[PDB]
Amino acid sequence: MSVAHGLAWSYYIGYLRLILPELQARIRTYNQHYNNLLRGAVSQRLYILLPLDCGVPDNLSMADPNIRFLDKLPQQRVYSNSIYELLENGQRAGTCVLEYATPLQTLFAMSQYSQAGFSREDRLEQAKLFCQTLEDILADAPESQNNCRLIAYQEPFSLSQEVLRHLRQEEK
Amino acid sequence: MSVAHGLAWSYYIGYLRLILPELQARIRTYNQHVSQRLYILLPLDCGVPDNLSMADPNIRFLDKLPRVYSNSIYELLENGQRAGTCVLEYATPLQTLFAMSQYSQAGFSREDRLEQAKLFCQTLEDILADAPSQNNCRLIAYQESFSLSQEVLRHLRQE
Ligand SMILES: CCn1nc(C)cc1C(=O)Nc1nc2cc(C(N)=O)cc(OC)c2n1C/C=C/Cn1c(NC(=O)c2cc(C)nn2CC)nc2cc(C(N)=O)cc(OC)c21
Repeated sequence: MSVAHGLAWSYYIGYLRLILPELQARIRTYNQHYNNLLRGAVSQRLYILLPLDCGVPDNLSMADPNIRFLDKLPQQRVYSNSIYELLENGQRAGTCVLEYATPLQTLFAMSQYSQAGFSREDRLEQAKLFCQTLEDILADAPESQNNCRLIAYQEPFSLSQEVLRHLRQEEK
Repeated sequence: MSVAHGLAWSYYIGYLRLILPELQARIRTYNQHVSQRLYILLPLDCGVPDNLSMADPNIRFLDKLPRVYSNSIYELLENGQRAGTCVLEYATPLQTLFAMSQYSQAGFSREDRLEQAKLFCQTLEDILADAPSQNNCRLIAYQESFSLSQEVLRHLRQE
């Protein structure tokens, strides 16, 4: 329905269209001049986490102990994008720029506030339609699809393995 | 109906609920070491310019109010004299409604933009009426001779 439609368009206009054109250059700059020489290159593309239950925690490292914060990307009013290391059996298995799609926090809060007239069933339906609309916007957005990946997932699960699966899919 | 609903809720959850509880203390700190309340400009035609001072010469930037949130303090001039001073800013979700009316893929008409701008104001007013936020902010809705400085001064004198 139209709630998800407006949120996906807002997320694109007010944020993704402003950060994705220069993201590739920032990632290259970090790999060439800031990344520790004993580390693997940070993967290209912004990985956007889309929990379908709209459960967006405040700390990304507290959600999963295998997602460890590493550094902030060189800055692009201003935007702070974080680089995370994904651990598998203690070893570093991948490194990427990761963050939650914040409009799903709004969908969660709307399902909690009575005045919003928004059910928990409406939340799940609108979360899926938010992902659909955002995927359609990014499919034809100039310099945005090849610079980001949408990670949609449902929970009853390892969030670190969910991100690693998408990273290995791009490599294969 | 629902585009405006989602934007008003997003503006509250992702921004106003995080800045309005501590705004009164930041305003007091500036005065001790500018009127209370955040004045949110809501142009119903969704014409949000990038520079506030360029929109009206009688609205002059004075200083920034000390996640990082930067709010700007402005002086409102009347016949050259300083007639009021307040923390002022545009409701940025109206810039999204304007852009949606411009992008073909959004399937959003200019008529849909005016309807959704009014419903955004209505939903935001209802949220703020019962948010634990109302006494720390005021909504200035207007349709653009028109003077934006006089529009803000009218609300300041009403309080
Ligand atoms: C608007 C795009 N959007 N739409 C949906 C749906 C979700 C998002 C979204 O995810 N936005 C987003 N993510 C970011 C991540 C980073 C990063 N990685 O560091 C940096 C960012 O920009 C600084 C990010 N932004 C931009 C805005 C962030 C919050 N914010 C707002 N927000 C709104 O007005 C608004 C309008 C509607 C509708 N909903 N909201 C609430 C979000 N006004 C602010 C004013 C000031 C100030 N006074 O200086 C400071 C702010 O926050 C520091 C302000």
